[PDB]
Amino acid sequence: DNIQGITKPAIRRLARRGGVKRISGLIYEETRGVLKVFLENVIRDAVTYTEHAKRKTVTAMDVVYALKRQGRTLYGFGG
Amino acid sequence: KRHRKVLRDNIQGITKPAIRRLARRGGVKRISGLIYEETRGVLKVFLENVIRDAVTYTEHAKRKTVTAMDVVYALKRQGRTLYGFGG
Amino acid sequence: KKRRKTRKESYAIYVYKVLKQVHPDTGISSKAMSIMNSFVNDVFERIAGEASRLAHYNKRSTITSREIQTAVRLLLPGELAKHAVSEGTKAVTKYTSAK
Amino acid sequence: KKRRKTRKESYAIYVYKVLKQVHPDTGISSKAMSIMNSFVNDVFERIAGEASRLAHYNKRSTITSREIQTAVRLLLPGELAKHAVSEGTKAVTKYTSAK
Amino acid sequence: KPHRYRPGTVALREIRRYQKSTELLIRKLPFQRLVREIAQDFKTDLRFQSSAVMALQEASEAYLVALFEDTNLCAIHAKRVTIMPKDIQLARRIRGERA
Amino acid sequence: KPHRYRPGTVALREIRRYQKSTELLIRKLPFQRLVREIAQDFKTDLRFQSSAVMALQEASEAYLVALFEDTNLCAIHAKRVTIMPKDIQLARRIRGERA
Amino acid sequence: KAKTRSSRAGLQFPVGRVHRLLRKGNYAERVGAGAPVYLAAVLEYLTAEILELAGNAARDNKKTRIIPRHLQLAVRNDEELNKLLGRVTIAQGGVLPNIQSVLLPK
Amino acid sequence: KTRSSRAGLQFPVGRVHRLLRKGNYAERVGAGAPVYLAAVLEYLTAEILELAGNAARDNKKTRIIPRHLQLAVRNDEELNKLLGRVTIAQGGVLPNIQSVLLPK
DNA sequence: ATCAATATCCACCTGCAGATACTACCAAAAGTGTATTTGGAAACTGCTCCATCAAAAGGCATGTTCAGCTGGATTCCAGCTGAACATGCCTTTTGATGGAGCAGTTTCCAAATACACTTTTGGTAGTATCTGCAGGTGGATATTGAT
DNA sequence: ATCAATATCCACCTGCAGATACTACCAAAAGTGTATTTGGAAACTGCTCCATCAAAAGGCATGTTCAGCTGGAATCCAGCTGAACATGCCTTTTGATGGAGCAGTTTCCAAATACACTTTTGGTAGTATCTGCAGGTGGATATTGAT
Ligand SMILES: [Mn+2]
Ligand SMILES: [Mn+2]
Ligand SMILES: [Mn+2]
Ligand SMILES: [Mn+2]
Ligand SMILES: [Mn+2]
Ligand SMILES: [Mn+2]
Ligand SMILES: [Mn+2]
Ligand SMILES: [Mn+2]
Ligand SMILES: [Mn+2]
Ligand SMILES: [Mn+2]
Ligand SMILES: [Mn+2]
Ligand SMILES: [Mn+2]
Ligand SMILES: [Mn+2]
Ligand SMILES: [Mn+2]
Ligand SMILES: [Mn+2]
Ligand SMILES: [Mn+2]
Ligand SMILES: [Mn+2]
Ligand SMILES: [Mn+2]
Ligand SMILES: [Mn+2]
Ligand SMILES: [Mn+2]
Ligand SMILES: [Mn+2]
Ligand SMILES: [Mn+2]
Ligand SMILES: [Mn+2]
Ligand SMILES: [Mn+2]
Ligand SMILES: [Mn+2]
Ligand SMILES: [Mn+2]
Ligand SMILES: [Mn+2]
Ligand SMILES: [Mn+2]
Ligand SMILES: [Mn+2]
Ligand SMILES: [Mn+2]
Ligand SMILES: [Mn+2]
Ligand SMILES: [Mn+2]
Ligand SMILES: [Mn+2]
Ligand SMILES: [Mn+2]
Ligand SMILES: [Mn+2]
Ligand SMILES: [Mn+2]
Ligand SMILES: [Mn+2]
Ligand SMILES: [Mn+2]
Ligand SMILES: [Mn+2]
Ligand SMILES: [Mn+2]
Ligand SMILES: [Mn+2]
Ligand SMILES: [Mn+2]
Ligand SMILES: [Mn+2]
Ligand SMILES: [Mn+2]
Ligand SMILES: [Mn+2]
Repeated sequence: DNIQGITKPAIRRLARRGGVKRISGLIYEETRGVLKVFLENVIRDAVTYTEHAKRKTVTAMDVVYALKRQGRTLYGFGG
Repeated sequence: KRHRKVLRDNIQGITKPAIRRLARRGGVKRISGLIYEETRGVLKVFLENVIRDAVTYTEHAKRKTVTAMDVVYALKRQGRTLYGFGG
Repeated sequence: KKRRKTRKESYAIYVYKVLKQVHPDTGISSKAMSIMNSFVNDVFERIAGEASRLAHYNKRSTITSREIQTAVRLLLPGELAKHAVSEGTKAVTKYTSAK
Repeated sequence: KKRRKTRKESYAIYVYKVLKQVHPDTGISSKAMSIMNSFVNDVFERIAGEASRLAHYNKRSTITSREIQTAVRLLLPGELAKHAVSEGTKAVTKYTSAK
Repeated sequence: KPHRYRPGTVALREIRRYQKSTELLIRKLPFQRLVREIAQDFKTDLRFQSSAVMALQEASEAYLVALFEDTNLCAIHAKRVTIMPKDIQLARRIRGERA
Repeated sequence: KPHRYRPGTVALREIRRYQKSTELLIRKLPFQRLVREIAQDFKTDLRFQSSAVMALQEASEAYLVALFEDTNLCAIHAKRVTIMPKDIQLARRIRGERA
Repeated sequence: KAKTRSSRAGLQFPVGRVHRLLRKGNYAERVGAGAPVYLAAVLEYLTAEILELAGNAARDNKKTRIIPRHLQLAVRNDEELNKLLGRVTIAQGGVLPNIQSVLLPK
Repeated sequence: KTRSSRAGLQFPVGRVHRLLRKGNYAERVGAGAPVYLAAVLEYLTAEILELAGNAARDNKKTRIIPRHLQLAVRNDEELNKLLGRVTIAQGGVLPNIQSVLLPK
């Protein structure tokens, strides 16, 4: 599993929050592949900040800074 | 000896054929009749924004002349970086 | 008791003060306070970063309040910019005419 | 020599050198060179800017070749990054081995 | 006759429910597994602040939720009401994520 | 008898031609007047270096051309080959230019 | 310490802190006296606007404590704040109630 | 002996070093930073002139012009992402017509 | 239209997470006084280049006509996707315990800044001469579309 | 497939705009060489909070059935839009002009940084009490979907 751990009902609930009424059966594989590409992009950057600071822990700050430079600024975890 | 005629309605200087040519570079084969007025509206909004910022730079530098650098910095900050004109 | 105290400063108490002036009977959750802290940090970085750019463009070494002003104009939506400029000019006045 | 116009520096002679290395019989138009010049300034500001941010994030007052390297990894994609990192390390190594 | 709802009635009911709540919509642990596995490709032996994993989830969910808004617009544009992969593909291309 | 190409043939001929060349496609002088008209509505007694006007034109043409690509993708999505205002609209909404 | 610069400027936002943050910011070689005053006022103003609107959003929902959700409704219902924060994600804010009309019954 | 030749570089180390100070990127600049940055700048200059040169040779020309830069960047996946938000004046676009638009 | 089945709503209720309040304490922040320095405004003005004008001429815009073929409407149906129900398997929680390793602290040296004096260089400038290719011709071969 | 109208191809050419080559000059850049200062790596370690269990408890996912209703195919036709044509005007191009305003150089002081010194405050920590609102209940009534 793992990626398959992001389930059909989970994706459906997301879509619903996005205002989607009717969903094609192939949307589930497309979505998972999309999520994986998002996370790789972000995590790569976060882990890069982590390596730089010579740590072995990815910190919220590392994630927040990765999000900022991918133009996806996040508020709430900057403590 | 001092001129400056009123400037009005120059958006119509973005002629139907100029818009058609632009669409072609864009790989567009067929164009609905209402596209022309829509495109003019879209150019007007784009120019207002770039110029507003460009003139903001100029005024700040207390100049009366908009420079290529003014426009280039205006473009970068709206994330349409332009190469070829300095900076 | 100074050891495990690397001062983690935030705008939280100043946010809290402003809250009480506009909504004296309303509270604010921690997570919400955190959002606001991030908000103020973000706007600070955008404004200052932009003023820095202005200074360099014009070959200056000083970020003055004029640079903060132009930055605000360039960065805040029309009407929100008008008010900000107004608040800024106001506070730079009162500051001068003070002791 | 009209009241000396203050000098305007570019990377042209440098771009030109590199050009003669990769394409010994090829010229470049001056409009093209202007693009190349913007390209080199663009990438410089992007790398130094990331570097700047890196330094701050880690409470460091110094931009080292380590900061430039991480910036390069963050900013460039895939194979560009691997080769850039490589030419960087090589150059630094060569430089410190002198004297 | 046992009671049944027309197809799409419960769909609407859920859109209204989930647009009202703010709780996260992916289960917490499977997500964590996913994150840890992706990161393992970039560096072995990692550890994650729990708030680090929470940040990724918030960002991911806000990302997919907005992509679905855009995807929905693309389906509706083609006079459908069923979102399809080509709708996701078109939205991402226009956003510059594919292009 | 008199010769005619079928509808669409000259259209494709023009795509090939325009995608092969690089010259600007809006006439110089009318574009200049537009820039001066819009500028003067922001501020009177402004002047323009000519390459400033060229900079706006190069930018504006790169922008519109890329918009028509996106617009063209939206039409095709709807199974048409004719771009309509709603295709320009959907492209701009997805690009984040609108909503 | 006589009077704080914030009281002088008539503000609740820490002028001295803003000044210091500018210097260590590496934003410029130097820093004018008026500049952190201006900047602090601006930050205070913008903070007031959001708390004001998010406050209203708490009333409408029969609540007296502002939570993230409220900041999200405040920002997204306001044309100008929404543009300023157009590339920002507020954690635990959710989204605005919005259904495309073509998806509505009959 | 210049720092450039000492680092094995065409690109000017002293200048890069100087621009790093002028720019206010940090309180200090360590000695290796400009050398590394000049190395990266020279490598990217090289990679784009390699590819533009070919584009020029492909159109039977000996002088690189902006079209050739644009061709080189857009035809290369990685330079295309790095310069994804950049407009190259006088570059035009890639020959590219969507399939459904062709006749049969 | 009737009328049943479910959802959704509002009023009220109570435990408890998380917010609030007081007190002690303390580094590092901030103000303040005073000695030194310098950024960049003021004033004067040299010299680039913008606005403007003139005149000529042809590349291209405008407006029309005509009909090809596209979009938009209608109908139709097979099948995909929603709803519901029955399992049961895994996520959540919550508590509790090692121990990794982040973060505080002290020590110290390699490396950064400051500075002075000496050399090297890239940019400009002035003046003079090559050369790659745009644009023109002419004639040959390729594509399109009527039969 | 034959055939004719027209676009497209490419070899050939020639002006000239832009590229290139030389000398000459020099303000700023760059390197060198000492003196003075310090950032942050190094080692050691205390304490936060991260990974890992155990352990029910059930909420939530999965699998399957069944049919409503949507997507996509097929059919038609009205008129929108592309192609070609005629006419002529306004952009383009070339060359000259006064002069606005950008930009260089020098003088010079209001306001910055630098440093010491006293006073203040926001953050952390410990211990105690308070309360807004999630989550439960009940009962009203609204919505949906079958007749
Ligand atoms: Mn109020
Ligand atoms: Mn039921
Ligand atoms: Mn006007
Ligand atoms: Mn009833
Ligand atoms: Mn009721
Ligand atoms: Mn009731
Ligand atoms: Mn409770
Ligand atoms: Mn508690
Ligand atoms: Mn008490
Ligand atoms: Mn201090
Ligand atoms: Mn000076
Ligand atoms: Mn000066
Ligand atoms: Mn004076
Ligand atoms: Mn006419
Ligand atoms: Mn016919
Ligand atoms: Mn007809
Ligand atoms: Mn007709
Ligand atoms: Mn059709
Ligand atoms: Mn059927
Ligand atoms: Mn089918
Ligand atoms: Mn069928
Ligand atoms: Mn340890
Ligand atoms: Mn440390
Ligand atoms: Mn080192
Ligand atoms: Mn010294
Ligand atoms: Mn030289
Ligand atoms: Mn010569
Ligand atoms: Mn040619
Ligand atoms: Mn011919
Ligand atoms: Mn021939
Ligand atoms: Mn010629
Ligand atoms: Mn130290
Ligand atoms: Mn230190
Ligand atoms: Mn040691
Ligand atoms: Mn059926
Ligand atoms: Mn349908
Ligand atoms: Mn359909
Ligand atoms: Mn019709
Ligand atoms: Mn003809
Ligand atoms: Mn002409
Ligand atoms: Mn004058
Ligand atoms: Mn001043
Ligand atoms: Mn206090
Ligand atoms: Mn409740
Ligand atoms: Mn009940």
